[PDB]
Amino acid sequence: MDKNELVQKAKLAEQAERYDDMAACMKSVTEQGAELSNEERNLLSVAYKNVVGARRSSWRVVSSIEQKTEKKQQMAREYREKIETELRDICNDVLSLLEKFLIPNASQAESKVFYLKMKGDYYRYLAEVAAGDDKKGIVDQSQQAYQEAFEISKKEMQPTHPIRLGLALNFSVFYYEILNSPEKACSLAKTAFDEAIAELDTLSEESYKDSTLIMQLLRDNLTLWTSD
Amino acid sequence: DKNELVQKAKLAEQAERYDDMAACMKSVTEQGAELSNEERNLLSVAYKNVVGARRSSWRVVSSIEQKTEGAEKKQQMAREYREKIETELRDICNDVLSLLEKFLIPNASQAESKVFYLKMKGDYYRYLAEVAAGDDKKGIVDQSQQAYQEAFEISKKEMQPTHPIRLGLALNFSVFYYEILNSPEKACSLAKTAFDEAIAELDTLSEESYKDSTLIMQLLRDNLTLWTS
Amino acid sequence: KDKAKSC
Amino acid sequence: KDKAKSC
Repeated sequence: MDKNELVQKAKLAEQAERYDDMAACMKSVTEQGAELSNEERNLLSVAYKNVVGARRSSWRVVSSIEQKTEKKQQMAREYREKIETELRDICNDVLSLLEKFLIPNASQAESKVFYLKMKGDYYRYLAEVAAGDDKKGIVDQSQQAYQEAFEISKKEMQPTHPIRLGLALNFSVFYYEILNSPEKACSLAKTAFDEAIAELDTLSEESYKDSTLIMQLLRDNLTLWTSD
Repeated sequence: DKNELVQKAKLAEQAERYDDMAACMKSVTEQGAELSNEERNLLSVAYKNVVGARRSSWRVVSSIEQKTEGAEKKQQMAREYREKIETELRDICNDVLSLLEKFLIPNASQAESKVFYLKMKGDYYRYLAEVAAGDDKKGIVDQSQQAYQEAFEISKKEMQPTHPIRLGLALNFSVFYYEILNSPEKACSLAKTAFDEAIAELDTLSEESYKDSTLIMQLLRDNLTLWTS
Repeated sequence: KDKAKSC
Repeated sequence: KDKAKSC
């Protein structure tokens, strides 16, 4: 169909909580080669976040079972692998859209940071299930994506920008969960938070709720990565 | 093999991958052997989730299709999407109903199994009825009613009023009367009877089903008060 | 309507 | 440790 029709259909899918449909619609919109509007951009994000999120959730469940178990463990192992394949395909799907459309077509700094963040995210998800002579590359792919987004965001965006704050959140999570570097993870989270807090006046009546939420998520991870 | 598919179905459920779970239990059922209570419940839970999802989505989009009257292009999109969901919904239901006619119901040797699968037959025809419009609806509604009715008869005759399966049958039968047949009083009367009947004989409860029975009894009264307030 | 509870 | 929250 056409952009608007696909965008509305994707909105319907989301309402129906049918994120495969939503992701498929937004993928088709993206494949139309045109730079995505903020709305379309967010739809694509939300859709694949749910799609990958399911496999990620399932992966952890099965993974936690494969380890806590012979004939059973072999079955659980094969099932986990099955989920991983789904998980990876999804990630590679997103990452492909990012290399071919989103990142290149990103004209404004805002778009650039957003898609670079997304690239880091899904390489991070790949990293979550990476083991061996692929894990190292994957982890570095994510880091470099995050790092570039982080640089651009600091230079072109105010500390309270939802995209910048969201980047800090996920970048911090990457350092802790992927790189096993708590202090680095915490410092990044603490910095983004404190910087934003000191400048809550730059907020926008259309982004304040997004910014404030992300700030709460930042501190949450921070307290998590300290108490036990 | 049975055990392997059943174990895999337990894994699928843990991962909340109910399509996988339904597929495993479907394969188990297709092995032609009568299902154990465990296998029976796995099959039930799986498809309840599989169909439950499409039903939830259906209501959301349907509720949107109506809320966009006068908005031609919006309403047409919601309608078409709704239709798409319906097709999935029906396939799921017909899948289950087929398993019930070819394996579960016939292979049902005990009254308990008979009531359970007849209830299940009523349930999924009801789900078909939920999205039926036109010629097919009348037949569909009668399939459900007849499935329910036989199960209801058998359950009253072979099961104590506090049996989870009997109580659960009464619950869904009542819902059928209200939502499908638009017969509130009949729906309420069936629910109230099952409840009161179970209450008068709480001694027939079992140390392994009293929680299920008491919950269903609570769901019964809940529907009752809903259909009044 | 408000979908009633089923089992 | 538990899974951290993200966007």
